[PDB]
Amino acid sequence: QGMMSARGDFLNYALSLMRSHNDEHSDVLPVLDVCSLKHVAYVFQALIYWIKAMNQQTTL
Amino acid sequence: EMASSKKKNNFIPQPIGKCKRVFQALLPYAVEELCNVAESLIVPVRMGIARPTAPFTLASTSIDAMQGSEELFSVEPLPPRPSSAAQAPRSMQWAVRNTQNASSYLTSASSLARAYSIVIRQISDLMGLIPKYNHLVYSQIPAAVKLTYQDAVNLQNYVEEKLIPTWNWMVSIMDSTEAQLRYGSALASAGDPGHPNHPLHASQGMMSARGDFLNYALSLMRSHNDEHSDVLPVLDVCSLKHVAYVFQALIYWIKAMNQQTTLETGQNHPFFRRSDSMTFLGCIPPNPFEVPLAEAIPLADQPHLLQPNARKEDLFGRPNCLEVLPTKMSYAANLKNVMNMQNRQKKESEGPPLTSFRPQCSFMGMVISHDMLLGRWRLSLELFGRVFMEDVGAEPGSILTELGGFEVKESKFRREMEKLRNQQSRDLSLEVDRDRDLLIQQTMRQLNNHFGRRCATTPMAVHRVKVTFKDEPGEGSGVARSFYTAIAQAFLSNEKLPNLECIQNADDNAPLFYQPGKRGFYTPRPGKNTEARLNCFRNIGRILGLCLLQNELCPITLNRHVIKVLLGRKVNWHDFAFFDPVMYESLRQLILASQSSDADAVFSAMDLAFAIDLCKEEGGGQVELIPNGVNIPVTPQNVYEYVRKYAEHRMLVVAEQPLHAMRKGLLDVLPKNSLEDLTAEDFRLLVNGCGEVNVQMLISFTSFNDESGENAEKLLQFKRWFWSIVEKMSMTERQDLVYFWTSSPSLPASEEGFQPMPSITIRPPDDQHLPTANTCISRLYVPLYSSKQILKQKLLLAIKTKNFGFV
Amino acid sequence: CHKGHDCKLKRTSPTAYCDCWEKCKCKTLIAGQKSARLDLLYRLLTATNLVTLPNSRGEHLLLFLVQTVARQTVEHCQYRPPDMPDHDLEPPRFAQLALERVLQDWNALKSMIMFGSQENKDPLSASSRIGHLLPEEQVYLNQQSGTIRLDCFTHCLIVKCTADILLLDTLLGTLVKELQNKYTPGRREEAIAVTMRFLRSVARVFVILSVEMASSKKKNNFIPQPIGKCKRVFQALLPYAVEELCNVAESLIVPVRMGIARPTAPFTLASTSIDAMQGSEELFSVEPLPPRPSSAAQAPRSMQWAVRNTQNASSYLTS
Repeated sequence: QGMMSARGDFLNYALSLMRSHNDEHSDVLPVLDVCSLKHVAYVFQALIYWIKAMNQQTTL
Repeated sequence: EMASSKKKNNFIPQPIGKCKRVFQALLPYAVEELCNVAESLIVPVRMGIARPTAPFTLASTSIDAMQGSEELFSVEPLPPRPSSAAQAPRSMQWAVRNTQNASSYLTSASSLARAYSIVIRQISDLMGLIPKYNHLVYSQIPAAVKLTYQDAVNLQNYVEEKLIPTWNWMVSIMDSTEAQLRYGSALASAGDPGHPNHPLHASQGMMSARGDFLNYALSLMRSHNDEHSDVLPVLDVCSLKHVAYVFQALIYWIKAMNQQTTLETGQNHPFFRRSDSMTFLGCIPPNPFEVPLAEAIPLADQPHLLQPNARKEDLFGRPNCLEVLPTKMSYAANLKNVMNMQNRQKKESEGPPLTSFRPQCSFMGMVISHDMLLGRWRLSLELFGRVFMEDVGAEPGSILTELGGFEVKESKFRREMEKLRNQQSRDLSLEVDRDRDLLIQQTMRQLNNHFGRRCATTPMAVHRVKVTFKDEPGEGSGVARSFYTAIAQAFLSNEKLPNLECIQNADDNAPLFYQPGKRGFYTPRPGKNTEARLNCFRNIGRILGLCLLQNELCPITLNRHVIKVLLGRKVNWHDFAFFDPVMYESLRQLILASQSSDADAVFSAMDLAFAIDLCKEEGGGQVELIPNGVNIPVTPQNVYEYVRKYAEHRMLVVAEQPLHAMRKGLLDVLPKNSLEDLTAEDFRLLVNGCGEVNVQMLISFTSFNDESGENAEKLLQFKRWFWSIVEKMSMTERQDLVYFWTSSPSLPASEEGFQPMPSITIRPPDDQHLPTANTCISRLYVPLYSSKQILKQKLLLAIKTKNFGFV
Repeated sequence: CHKGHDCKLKRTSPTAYCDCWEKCKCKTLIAGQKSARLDLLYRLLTATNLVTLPNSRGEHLLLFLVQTVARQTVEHCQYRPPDMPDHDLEPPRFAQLALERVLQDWNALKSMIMFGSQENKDPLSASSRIGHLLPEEQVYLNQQSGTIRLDCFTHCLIVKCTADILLLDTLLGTLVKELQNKYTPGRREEAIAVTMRFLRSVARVFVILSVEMASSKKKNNFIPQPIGKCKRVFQALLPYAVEELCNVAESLIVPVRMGIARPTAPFTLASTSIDAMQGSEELFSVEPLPPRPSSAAQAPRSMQWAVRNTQNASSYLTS
């Protein structure tokens, strides 16, 4: 199942990407994996920290 | 899903061909939609978003690809709730983390880049169809959307607008990589190789990972401000697979645009122009009359310097947004600079028909041509062309293939030889003596009886060449291997020939070949230009062709211009350096003299005329370069005519009939088309092998057998002794050694050149006996000598004793 | 005592005394008059430009002195009160006084910070011979500047001077004083250039140290000196430190944001400051390349579909 599962997942990912571009994804779950988002999660915390510090400066 | 065929085929399976048909019928709209698809495909890669995935194989057959798609299209909507890698050079090895199922980001990024390149190629093709659209619609599709010149303009603008973002990203990366590589090269040459941190010197888990990461961060921080003068940049090319795919696709776009745009005594005369292999990528050649021969053509200085894996830069001498060099290593600076230049530049059919559409790449820079880019990212390209050749280079329309070395060209040539060899079931059989005179006469007579009883206007395709020696009844290919060398050595000898007129039944005894200049390399000797001699020469050409077809070497050390004649291509001034280096330099000085204010006085004082004295090996006497040349003086203005005719005369006219005969002889066996992809260097490596006996090359292909019964450690010590002795041998002695071992002085140009592999058998200890070799199987036998000195003396004596024993 | 002789650092255990006094004509047995030594130091510093010169290994006097002061700190902490020379004498403090005094000279500090710059080209062991190279290599290799010795000096000043702060305060006070020298023409821009180069070196030190040291889940004010001193530098040079740190952040994010970053194997963060500092030693103990010699809690079911999980080799995601 390995090779065919990898191929199927990749092709389904491409299909989902092409559909989502034009909002043509009404009857299928978007292909998504959060384990890949670790680096953006780090960046996201830092960026919120910047804006939160700005708001603290406004309230302080 | 469908794997690209390495062989060019027009199969174009219906599942894809029909998609192309749709796009062609709806071109003006299909292009825009495909651009949006390309955007969606690239964004996951360019932004670092794409999901990790496990690898998968591409489907070779259309059937399996279609079946794989079935599992993707056999889907029902969700119902509602019911009611209830070639090795890098040492100067760049530091840049590669390599030894030269689970999911991974790089796998997905690379496969997504592949999909992106597919879409980009489709877009480039659709744009390529515009000029012929008014013809390719009616001849292909019953109906299609009409489009006009104005629409073609807008399509070009739209496509490039969608591609520029990706282009800027790619350029930043490529420029940084090229800067780091050029920096590493400059630092490697400037620094001391003895130092342990030197790139050529280099060429725990947790702490190693931590150290590497911290060093990477350090390098990044330093490169941002050009504070990286004494350390190698931290770089890994294995991570650049996805950008390599994208890069090929983007070059393809610009190259298609350029294709759409394209779709005497002067130094400008074709004879003086740099030739095959000599013209570097988007580099401007150094004028050959300003650079001494020793430096202009290092290969001409050392004719044995050519190697199958030699860098083109070494052999032929080291060499607008793109005219500005990629000097920054920091990425960020490169993108900002790209954007600054780009912002400077940025700030029925009416009228013309589509056939008059003049598209171009006129943005990002004013004019781009791919040679400029191949020159810009020259080092990045050279490294990619070895790391990614098996992956990115396998793509259709691959640009890495232009970086292919000898092995690539040899692969294609071998395929042609296999196709030709398997078409005939009639072999060649030669029965010859070992005596030089008898060998020549017998070989040539039998070759004429073989050739003339077959159609003389068709190539002599055969399955196997088998040779037997008189009183030495070995048989088959091994004997043919020893025979090719024996006959080649018979040709190259300075001894007088037997009467070649004996060959006609199937005195001009001048040797067949001679050494011009101060080289040990040969040019055909015309002798008396009798028909018997030319007959011999034609048969020699046949031998060359047969050896190529049989994947065997023919060690006839011919000069480069001779090889060009055999290949069916023109000989140039630059090839005269390979005929006679001394005369090349002297004639070059004569050309430089023609540029002096006293040039007239110099040419008159030298008493030069368009007639040249020939040495005995050239037939002797004085021969005119041009009719009435004796009475025609050489002047500073016709100096190029004089040098051109001098070089051409000695390279071609003196031996024109021998060369013509040899050319036909090669064509008598192999088709001309098979030679079109080869340069003189490739023909040399295929026919003559490696003139320089690279000891490491010989080692890597050698296997060792033991008949002594001794322990492996003692045998290892002895093996090391042998190879050390070989390394210390002079080139003559190395050639004699390989000749002793295999009956051929040259090494094959590749691993596939050995059939079977060479081997050395270690015999029981004996300090009196000499080594012996069964050359028909490339097997050398060496006694287990008690000392290295004995092995050296005995081995040298055995190899220099050309009177080989009948082992 | 062995100047110009064949001497090599031995690999045996460091727990040993020195045999030079007994086996040779040791010329370092006599301390001399310390006050005269210091007075002569001051006179030479103001009388000559010798302070700007490197030694035979290309090392600037400040680098020499900083390493010497840290080393003496280690050796002298082992001292104890009480034909053979007099022993149990008080160790010298000359190296520390010299380091403090040299750092007060704008010329010495400028030469050290600008050391490795295109203008302040190191003549020895630092790619000093370029003219023999073809133009391409000259253009590329002349464009970069070296900071190995500036980085090692800054690293020593911050990480190895664990028993001092006045040295860093002296350096920073000098930079501030010259940055405030609005009344001197040209000098202002020079002070800024020097300060920016120094800040970039400090930022490199800061990033390395901060990445290695593990963040404590318990809120602590330990703020180890290796990082606290970097923060002190930034605070003293805030208006410039901010800009330089922004550029550092840019260089750190670009490899990630563009999908460029190299794959790397994972590593553990150091819990103690000591191990982080030691890890940095392997990164800062570097010599320049010499020239060629002359010859996861479970997701809810409605979102589990979005996670590829069950709820050393290098990898891109790790990096």
